[PDB]
Amino acid sequence: CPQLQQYEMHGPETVRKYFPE
Amino acid sequence: GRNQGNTWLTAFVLKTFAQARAYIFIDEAHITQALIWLSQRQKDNGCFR
Repeated sequence: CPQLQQYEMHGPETVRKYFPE
Repeated sequence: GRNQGNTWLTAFVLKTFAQARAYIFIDEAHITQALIWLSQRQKDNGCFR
């Protein structure tokens, strides 16, 4: 029987360079 | 809130919220909420407490 409504709740060749990215 | 709803008053509310729901539109959650609480106070033998 003991209980009550509470708070504290969350929800109620190749020497070349190119293309590096 | 130092109380525990009385089984007859809840059941009564529900019977009239079933009726009421025909003319004025009612929130179905209130009936289902009640219905569920009525089942929590249901013993196989002796049905309701």
